Amino acid sequence: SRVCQVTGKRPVTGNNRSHALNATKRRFLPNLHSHRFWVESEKRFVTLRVSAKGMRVIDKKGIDTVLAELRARGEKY
Amino acid sequence: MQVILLDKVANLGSLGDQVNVKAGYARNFLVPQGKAVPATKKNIEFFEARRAE
Amino acid sequence: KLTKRMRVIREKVDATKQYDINEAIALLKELATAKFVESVDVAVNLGIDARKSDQNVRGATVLPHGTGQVRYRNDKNGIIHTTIGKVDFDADKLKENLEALLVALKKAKPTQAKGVYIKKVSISTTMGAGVAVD
RNA sequence: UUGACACUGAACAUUGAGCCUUGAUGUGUAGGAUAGGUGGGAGGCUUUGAAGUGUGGACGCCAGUCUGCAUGGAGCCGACCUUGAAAUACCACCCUUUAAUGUUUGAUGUUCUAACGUUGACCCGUAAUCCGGGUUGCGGACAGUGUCUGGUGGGUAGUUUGAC
RNA sequence: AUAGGUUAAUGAGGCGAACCGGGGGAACUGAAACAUCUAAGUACCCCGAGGAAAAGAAAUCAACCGAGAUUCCCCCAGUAGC
Repeated sequence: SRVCQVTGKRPVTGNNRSHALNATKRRFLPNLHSHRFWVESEKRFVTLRVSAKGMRVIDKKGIDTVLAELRARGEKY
Repeated sequence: MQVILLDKVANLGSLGDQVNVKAGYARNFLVPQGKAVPATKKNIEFFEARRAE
Repeated sequence: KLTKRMRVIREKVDATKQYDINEAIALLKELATAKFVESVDVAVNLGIDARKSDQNVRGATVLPHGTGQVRYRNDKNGIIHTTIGKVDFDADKLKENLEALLVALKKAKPTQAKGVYIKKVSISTTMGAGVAVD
């Protein structure tokens, strides 16, 4: 399932409007990428499927602070 | 991103120089190998006297 | 043939650094250690276009101290080499001198004006140094 | 399917630009003057060792200035006159064009590895050619994927195709 | 050191008329054809919940005078607009 494991992003549907305004249902997929994040506290890498934006949330809050919420929600990796 | 040095590493290291390197370079090479310190508010304060002077 | 003398005088200022005029008026009295009554050669750069004849400023500057009149007109590249008095004049006589040129030109500002006027000021005292202020 | 951005990094070299200080560069007519320009206003210089001048960088509209070690040595000019201005006698701002530097991104080349890929090998979770983890080799910032975007597109879909 | 393995403890599972919140989401039809639009975020599908659920105590309106969370009802008005 295409879900960012730190934010909660997911494929939200939309409309692919043409020039002549033809509404055809489409789908906006998040830019997810499986990445290994080195946790120093556990002195171990943690592979996580996160979004590109989610990476920037990690660079701001701190990997450990982020993982605090994951075990808080049970987003088991 | 904003990162503060921990080691020597050339062209961008002098043990304590805050450099704005590229994200990938910091998060996948400098941080995991301890070559640098995640420059967050407290770490900026943790350097100035503890390991700077 | 620039040698030690003018360079020691240039140790007072920097070509890169922009100081305040309150410093340059006191520093120019220490810049010129010459044995003859000199002055300051200021090359003030305009803030508009000096190619359009409707905007160019030409006239007289008011110097209430005393000389008290200096005729000034624009240049080819767009500057004015208006003197700010002799080097022998004191601090407040020079402080009030540059301010006299300011408001006189600011209220006589031309029609199709596009921005704040004074951008670059090139103060160059006779036997002193290369000073850069705003 | 194309390009931009994101995941996406590092150096090295070459090459555009910007920028710091910068040495140069800039002949109307006049001319001791390769006076750019405005140019304040007549002394610089110096015994923290100079001009003339050999050669040379230099610039070379080839009318020339500047001048790197310099035996030389303690002086080498002026302002000023023939200029619409007065001059590398001292002269800034530093620009038009140059070149160097620190830096800054852009685009190409070459290598590297740490992201990333591995339907390569090996060990373990295990009596499982799944998956995951660990070692290691190979590729490697490509590939691939998300968002935007030009092209193509009867593969597919909704429909039109007048009245007389 | 973890991944993993075993046993104990606690909870969950399923059903259910509609009502409620959310994730998806038609066409017929109307437009006297039809593609914007309408139908309608309706039908239907899936998850979750209670007895009600949802919303809820202003980074709201108003208007330079004041009102003060939300919800439901009757007007405002088939008007202002699209």
